[PDB]
Amino acid sequence: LLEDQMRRKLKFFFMNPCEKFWARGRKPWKLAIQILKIAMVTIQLVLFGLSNQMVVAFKEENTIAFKHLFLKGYMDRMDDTYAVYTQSDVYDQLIFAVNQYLQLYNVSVGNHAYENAMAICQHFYKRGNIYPGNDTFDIDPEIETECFFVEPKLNLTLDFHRLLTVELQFKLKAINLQTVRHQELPDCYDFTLTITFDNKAHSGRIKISLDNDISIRECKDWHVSGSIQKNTHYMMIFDAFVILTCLVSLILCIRSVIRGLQLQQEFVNFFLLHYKKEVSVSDQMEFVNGWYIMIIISDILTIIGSILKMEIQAKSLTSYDVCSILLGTSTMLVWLGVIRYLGFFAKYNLLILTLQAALPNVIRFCCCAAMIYLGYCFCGWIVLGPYHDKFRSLNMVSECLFSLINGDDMFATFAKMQQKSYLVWLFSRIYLYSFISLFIYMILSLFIALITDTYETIKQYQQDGFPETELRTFIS
Amino acid sequence: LLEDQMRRKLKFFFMNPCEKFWARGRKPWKLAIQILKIAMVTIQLVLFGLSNQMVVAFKEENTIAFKHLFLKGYMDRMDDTYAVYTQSDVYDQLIFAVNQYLQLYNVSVGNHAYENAMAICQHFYKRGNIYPGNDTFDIDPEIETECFFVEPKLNLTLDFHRLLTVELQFKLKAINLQTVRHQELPDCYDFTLTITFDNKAHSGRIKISLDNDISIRECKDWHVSGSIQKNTHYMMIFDAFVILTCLVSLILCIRSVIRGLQLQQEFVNFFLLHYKKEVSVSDQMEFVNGWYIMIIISDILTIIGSILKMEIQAKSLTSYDVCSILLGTSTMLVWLGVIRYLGFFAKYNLLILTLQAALPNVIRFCCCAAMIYLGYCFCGWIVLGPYHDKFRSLNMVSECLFSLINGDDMFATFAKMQQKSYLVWLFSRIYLYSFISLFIYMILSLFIALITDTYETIKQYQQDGFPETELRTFIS
Amino acid sequence: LLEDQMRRKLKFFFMNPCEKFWARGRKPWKLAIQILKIAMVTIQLVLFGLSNQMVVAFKEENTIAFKHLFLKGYMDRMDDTYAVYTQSDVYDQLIFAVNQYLQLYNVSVGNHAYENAMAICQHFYKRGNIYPGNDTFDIDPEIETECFFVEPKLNLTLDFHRLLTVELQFKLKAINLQTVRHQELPDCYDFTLTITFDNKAHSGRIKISLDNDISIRECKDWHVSGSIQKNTHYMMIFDAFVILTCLVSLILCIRSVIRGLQLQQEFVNFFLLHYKKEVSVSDQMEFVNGWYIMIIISDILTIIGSILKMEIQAKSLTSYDVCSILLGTSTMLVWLGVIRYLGFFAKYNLLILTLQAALPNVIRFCCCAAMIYLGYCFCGWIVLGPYHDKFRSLNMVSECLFSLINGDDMFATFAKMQQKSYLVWLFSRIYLYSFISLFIYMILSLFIALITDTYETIKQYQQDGFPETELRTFIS
Amino acid sequence: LLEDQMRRKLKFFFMNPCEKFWARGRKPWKLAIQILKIAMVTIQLVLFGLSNQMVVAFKEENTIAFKHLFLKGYMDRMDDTYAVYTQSDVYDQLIFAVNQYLQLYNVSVGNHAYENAMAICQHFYKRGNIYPGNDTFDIDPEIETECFFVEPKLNLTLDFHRLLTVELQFKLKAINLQTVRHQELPDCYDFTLTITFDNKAHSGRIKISLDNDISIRECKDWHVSGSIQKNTHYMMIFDAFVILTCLVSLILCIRSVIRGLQLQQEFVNFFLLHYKKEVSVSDQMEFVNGWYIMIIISDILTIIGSILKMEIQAKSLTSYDVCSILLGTSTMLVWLGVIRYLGFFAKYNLLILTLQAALPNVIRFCCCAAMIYLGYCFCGWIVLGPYHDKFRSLNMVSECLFSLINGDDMFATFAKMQQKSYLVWLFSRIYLYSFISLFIYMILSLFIALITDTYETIKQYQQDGFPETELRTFIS
Ligand SMILES: *[C@@H]1O[C@H](CO)[C@@H](O)[C@H](O)[C@H]1NC(C)=O
Ligand SMILES: *[C@@H]1O[C@H](CO)[C@@H](O)[C@H](O)[C@H]1NC(C)=O
Ligand SMILES: *[C@@H]1O[C@H](CO)[C@@H](O)[C@H](O)[C@H]1NC(C)=O
Ligand SMILES: *[C@@H]1O[C@H](CO)[C@@H](O)[C@H](O)[C@H]1NC(C)=O
Ligand SMILES: *[C@@H]1O[C@H](CO)[C@@H](O)[C@H](O)[C@H]1NC(C)=O
Ligand SMILES: *[C@@H]1O[C@H](CO)[C@@H](O)[C@H](O)[C@H]1NC(C)=O
Ligand SMILES: *[C@@H]1O[C@H](CO)[C@@H](O)[C@H](O)[C@H]1NC(C)=O
Ligand SMILES: *[C@@H]1O[C@H](CO)[C@@H](O)[C@H](O)[C@H]1NC(C)=O
Repeated sequence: LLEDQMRRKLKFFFMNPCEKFWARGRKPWKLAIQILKIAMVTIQLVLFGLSNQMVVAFKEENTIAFKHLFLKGYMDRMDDTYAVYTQSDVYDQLIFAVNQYLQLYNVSVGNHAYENAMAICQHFYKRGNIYPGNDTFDIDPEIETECFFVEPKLNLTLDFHRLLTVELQFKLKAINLQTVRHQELPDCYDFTLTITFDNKAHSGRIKISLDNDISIRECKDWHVSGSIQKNTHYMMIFDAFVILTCLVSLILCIRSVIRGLQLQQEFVNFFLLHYKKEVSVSDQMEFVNGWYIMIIISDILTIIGSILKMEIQAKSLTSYDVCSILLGTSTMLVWLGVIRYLGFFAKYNLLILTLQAALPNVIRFCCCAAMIYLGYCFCGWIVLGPYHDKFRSLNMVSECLFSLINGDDMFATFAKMQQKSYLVWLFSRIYLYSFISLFIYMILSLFIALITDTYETIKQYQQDGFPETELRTFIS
Repeated sequence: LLEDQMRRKLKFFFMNPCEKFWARGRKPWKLAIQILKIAMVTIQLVLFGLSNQMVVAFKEENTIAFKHLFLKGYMDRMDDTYAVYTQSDVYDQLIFAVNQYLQLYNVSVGNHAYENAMAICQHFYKRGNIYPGNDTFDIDPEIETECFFVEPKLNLTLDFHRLLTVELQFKLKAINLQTVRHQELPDCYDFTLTITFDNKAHSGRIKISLDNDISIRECKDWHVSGSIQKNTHYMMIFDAFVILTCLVSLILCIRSVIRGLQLQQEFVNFFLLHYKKEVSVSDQMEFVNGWYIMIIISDILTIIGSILKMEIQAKSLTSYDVCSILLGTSTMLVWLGVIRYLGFFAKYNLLILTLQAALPNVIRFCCCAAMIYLGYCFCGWIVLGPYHDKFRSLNMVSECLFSLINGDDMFATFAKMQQKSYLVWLFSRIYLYSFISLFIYMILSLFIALITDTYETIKQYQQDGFPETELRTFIS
Repeated sequence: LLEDQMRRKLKFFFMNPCEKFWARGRKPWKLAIQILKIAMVTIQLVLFGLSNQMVVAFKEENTIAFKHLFLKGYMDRMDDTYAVYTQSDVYDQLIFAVNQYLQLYNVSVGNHAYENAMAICQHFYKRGNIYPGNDTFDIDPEIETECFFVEPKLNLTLDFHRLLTVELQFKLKAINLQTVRHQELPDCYDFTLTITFDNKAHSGRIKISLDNDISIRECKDWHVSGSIQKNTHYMMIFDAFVILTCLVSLILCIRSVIRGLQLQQEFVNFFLLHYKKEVSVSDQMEFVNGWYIMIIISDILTIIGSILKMEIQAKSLTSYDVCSILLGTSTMLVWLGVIRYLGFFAKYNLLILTLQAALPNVIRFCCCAAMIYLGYCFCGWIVLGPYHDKFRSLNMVSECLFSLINGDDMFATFAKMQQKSYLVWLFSRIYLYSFISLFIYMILSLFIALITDTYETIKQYQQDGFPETELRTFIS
Repeated sequence: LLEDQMRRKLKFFFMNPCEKFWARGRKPWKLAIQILKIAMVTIQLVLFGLSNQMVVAFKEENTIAFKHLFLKGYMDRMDDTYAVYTQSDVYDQLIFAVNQYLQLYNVSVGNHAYENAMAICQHFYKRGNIYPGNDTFDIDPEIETECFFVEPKLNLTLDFHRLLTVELQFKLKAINLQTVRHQELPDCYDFTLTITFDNKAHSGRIKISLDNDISIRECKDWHVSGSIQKNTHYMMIFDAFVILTCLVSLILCIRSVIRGLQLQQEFVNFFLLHYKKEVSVSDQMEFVNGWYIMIIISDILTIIGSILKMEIQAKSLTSYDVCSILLGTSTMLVWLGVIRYLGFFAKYNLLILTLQAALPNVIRFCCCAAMIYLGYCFCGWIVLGPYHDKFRSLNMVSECLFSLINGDDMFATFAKMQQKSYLVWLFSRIYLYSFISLFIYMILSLFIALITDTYETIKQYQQDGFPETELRTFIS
């Protein structure tokens, strides 16, 4: 009958292993292109990560060597957050830094060379008038930058209370030999340096640092072993081929989505002429694969990630952030997607059967426990903020109470109180003993017991059929 | 009948979602004022926390800049607990500190200025006579403070064995620009400084520190951008409106408490004329809402917290401790109170059904395990106190054995023993191996198994009715 | 009958709450003396701990002040394990230390004074002959100490390869004011100092340290506030009273032990004339209380602990180690013993019902898992000993694998490898990934599941009687 | 019948306690040689570990003393990874190191003496031409080492951009007295030193270190206490005896393997003539003991380990790595093997019954969760690599996410972000909050619930027989 026709095509709509569906009758390979996609996407991501990692290593080493070249009294391994608290000391610092830049060729071991320029920016208030003795001040809140230019020993005067910030900016060129000679990547390193003196807090605490922005290019004229060389970028082609595969498994699985859609309304509309039932929810959910949706999303993300890696390599800005985040989140979703093809073996379906059956319940529970958490987190923030080093911004408080839910860095917290206000110090102890002894044992063990319970129920589903659907009664 | 009348009003006394009670017949909004309360109380607490946080940031920066201005050989990032062990060194220190205060205008970068005064307090024993060679001493235990006053290089003599303490006290005024210009808060900073030399232990170990007390005020005459300004405090009004809302949800829920009270004796006294049973416990407990009690408590605490924030802002002492603790504990209870309105959805009641059904049992268990804990904690204190850095005061021992219950900072503990007394060193290892291997696995896993078990029982309550009460038999 | 007579006295042999036994007919108080014992023993232990703690605090402060007085280039907070690697440096060190001792009165802030003496011990080999160039050495392994005595600048010659060790020994007297004036404790502090130079390893690494031995006495002639004083030790009397109470609850509970014994053979021998069964095990176990045994043991330990605290206070050696360990382990057992009297309430018996029913099974399991642990611990020791900072002695390896069972200091371990030998470095990672991923999840979760299971079974015992004993069938 | 004959010999093939098999009729001892093996193998491994440990202690002390003798400005306890950033500083360093080697006899405390030689290796590029100003470079990538030899103050010129590395190599002989005099081990210590200056990264960051290779020998002419001595190595004989025992328990258990094999085909082939069933899997698995296999493997490994310890001691290279790994993994397997003889008691079989019944399921589960883990680990690597100190190489990322699964070093991770790129900084927080809150609670609690469940099933196996095998139906 009509019934048996439509249900008969349906029976092989749903054959879960594509091995099992093809087992009916022969179809040319699709799944092979998805395995190819995995191998591609991850080979791209690895080949990317290694290169980027070498460039980062070089920027790290160089910015360290700079920290010791241009910061007076940087301890020859490392010091950090170094600040100068007397105005004679700020003057001595400035004089030193500039004198190092001008004497850089005698001083430095590195191949650092100038570009063919030291910009001294001084940002002070338009009309600064401050008299803490009178307990009165008068200001116009503009910023006027009186600048300098130094060429490869000056005179300067800085009225300090007027002074908002200072800066030193000089370009330096470095050539990286190992990376260029061994492999083909751009090996010219332009370095912009900014030595900034934050007076913004106006605490009398002059804060110094050294910022490094590294813009890559290629050496125009380049000779290896007496010959000449030009870097051939094959990864340029490789990105392309990965966009191709990813596009194909975009399309094929889009058709796999919409075909099933039209079979879903085909099914439900069929169902009225005969049995006249609905399940607008159950078997619309059923036909949507939901793993195909993931393949499509990680596909889109891999396309845009690859394109951005391609422009970012060609035009060669090398900021890399928004490209890395995409091309990473994609491979995360792809490798996640491999679980289905583990599942075709059928000895592993439990993690994504119960992880899907656990979520509808946990989400409810999680919400209700999140109310407690917030109400806890605020009070921790304010009451503990003046004193405890960890509770300062609201977020850090979130990483404390999340660290402590998981029982990590505990005794640190009890011992980092300042003890200065006995009342508050004691409060913190009621706070932490409370939170730990509630949100670990009670709430956590309730949550974990919830998931394990769900695992029991899905276990005996795996043992005795499943919840019976009109579909799976009707396909059988 | 009479029965059906009283029970009939009762049926809608208990309609749990106020949505569900109003579902009967229309009532004007109350619950809306409770949601308004939440939004208020937390907006107050956040707007408070941010301001207080900025004031703390400024005090931190400044007291650091002071630590480096007035303490000889403070390493230009930080050193801590710095102490001077030769009397020549104490003299050099004092001379330095005073000389910095008098030269402060040449030295400092900050806008620190004097107030229109250096108080040198020297606290020595009345009749000090000490002769450790004779193994004999004679003292009269009074304290006589021979003081100084310095005005913007002295002669001083300190007999050291007589000397109990020393101090230097000088006011310094600092103006904070960023906070005043960007937002309206008091921006005058009075600083009292106390440089204290503890000889109290008389170990030959002279301990130094720098204490900072910051009293806020407002700049009398103040001009921004060529104009004049006066800070308008709207948060003054905001505190008021929050006291109002909080008072209203105090009153309305008090009536909600007592109304149910008179219905509880109305119910139980009714019950004698007919069925002649009691449940003096069960359904007196039932009528008291217990969530209304919380709303009332967090309400009181929010009232007093707000008033204290208001006086503390107006009169402007700015100690802030007892205000912060209240206004925090309140918002903690309020956000906790949100769980009920999550519960009206009815997919979340499990956490506060089982968290209430778990407490009567756990409390018993907890008590019995607390006996073990104390008996463990004392022996740890004394036997381990001379040697292990962590076990010193009794409390710290409490935070060790609580840290170790939760398995945090373990190898630290085994490695911090002093090994000097082999017998005791070995004892500590029997101690810790024992405690960990008992109080984690055995007692903890028993406790967690208790709560999870309770969760099972309340789960199948959620599945099949509840324990049957004469009330809920009688309302049905 | 005879049966009913003996069983009739037995029925009140076993009345578990002594409240419940006295409920029969009146008996004078015993249990009151046990509560008195608890209050005593712990008040003794606390009053002890505080005093000892103050003496430790003073020794700590003083030995620090010494470390900075007599060790050249001790950084004015702390340095640790400081060693001198050139012979010119050792000479300069020695000269400095001695010069400080002789100039101590100008130098020190403290009240340290000599006793009415600097002993320079030099331990060198009898016949030292060493020639690492010839790859040949000749020695006679004796120790001959050529000593000195210095009186308040020398000439010295040390042949270094012959030199085994050096030492400086000088007594210094310190008077502690706060403790004597505020409370009555001995306040004379004799200090023996030993500055030792370990050359024993003969690595060219000369290791220095400062050892402190503090012998207490009382100031002979002592005047407070113009009057005279002698410290009255009431704690001397207090120790006595505690020995008394402890002795009484020794005796009374010994009789409680042997009475039940003679009722146990009385019972079992009775049982042959009639029913002719044995339970040589079950109801010999039953009559022995097992809590009385604890009271007796903690009693003995409290007696000896108190006596040793009394001699150690009177004769006043003040080593304190073997006294502290006893008097601590006792109070640990006593406070543990309080659980029974919590149990008389009868809402708490579960922890010591199931903790006793869990032990016979766990002990078996524990043994079998200990085999795995040892076999793991050895291989960790040897294979990882040359490289990983943590695995060195066998014991430390035991505290690593115990730290890691409990999941504490993990990333530290993976990051502390030396990476020098790639093969071994990789081995350590198979080692740790293996051990963690076996001995946590598998073995630990098996153990914890064992205890929780036992808790289930004892729960439904608490619900439906118990295992039925011929006794408890026969007393009923 | 034939059936009863073969099954009758079989009944005592399988008697699990060899005590229980011998209980039939007397057999001479085998198991005694296995207990002897355990005692041997571990006594060898301990006696080895101690010796090796003393040699390591001496190398550690000496290489430290060297770090302070030859590295300018090594802080007299320790500094680490010390690097020199100006070419004047590199020159001063070199001059210092060499001057220390030549003056070593005045300088050092140790008995270090030369061997009867300072090799200065300088590795520079063949044709170095570098011009970072032109953004052009030309190189021929060879390495040409222009060397020196110094004999107990030079002139040197190093063109720095050409310079790849530098080195200083000098032998030093040290005699260790304590080890030779107290026990018989080789006590001559040859030290090769390499002071290496890595310029390889060409960051301007010249990295220095001190490498130590220690080759042991024996002192040719050696006299103790006026007499003469030659070290008698009895451990040479001891290794032999252990190889013997290990070989015997190799052979005997090989026969125990193959005998059971021929009884397995004897059994299955027998089974066709009568009942005609197979179980090619079940009872081929059954006859293979699987514990004998372990004894054989740990036996092989102990043989090769012992032989390598013997050659490595005689020829005396003392690299020790591949010997230690073997001789360790063996004793790990042996002590593991002890569990069976614990099992003969029969109160402990549960751990290796359920640990074997848990593995077939977990392995499936573990695989599927490993897919998630990898896909997570890559994205963590790349997206977090530029910034987070922990995520750098892929492996370290593996030890982060394994550290965090187990909840160790958490707050460290949230606080080690660089915050420089707000987008990425926020990403890391979605990353970590996600991973922790999925891979701990959900996946971990699922895994642990799996093992505990398996423990339940094997528990009630222990209670009611086992899965019934035609064998154990047929032997009965
Ligand atoms: C380095 O200093 C010398 C003088 O000491 C000078 O002759 C030389 O030009 C300086 N280096 C450079 C690159 O100018
Ligand atoms: C107050 O302001 C006036 C400028 O009108 C200035 O001359 C005077 O010095 C100020 N007072 C102090 C204490 O600095
Ligand atoms: C700073 O020192 C100079 C002398 O070097 C003196 O003239 C000046 O008055 C000092 N500063 C102040 C604020 O007095
Ligand atoms: C003992 O006290 C007397 C004062 O009566 C003093 O002169 C003498 O120096 C003291 N002894 C010592 C050793 O200081
Ligand atoms: C301290 O040194 C001075 C000389 O500078 C000397 O007169 C005095 O006696 C010394 N102190 C003591 C206690 O001898
Ligand atoms: C070897 O020993 C002799 C003493 O007999 C000594 O003179 C000679 O210097 C030694 N050799 C070396 C290299 O020190
Ligand atoms: C140590 O230096 C002195 C000169 O101060 C010299 O005579 C002696 O020979 C040096 N040591 C050695 C072992 O040469
Ligand atoms: C470019 O290279 C030439 C060598 O042909 C050299 O003379 C010139 O100085 C280089 N330019 C710079 C800026 O160093």
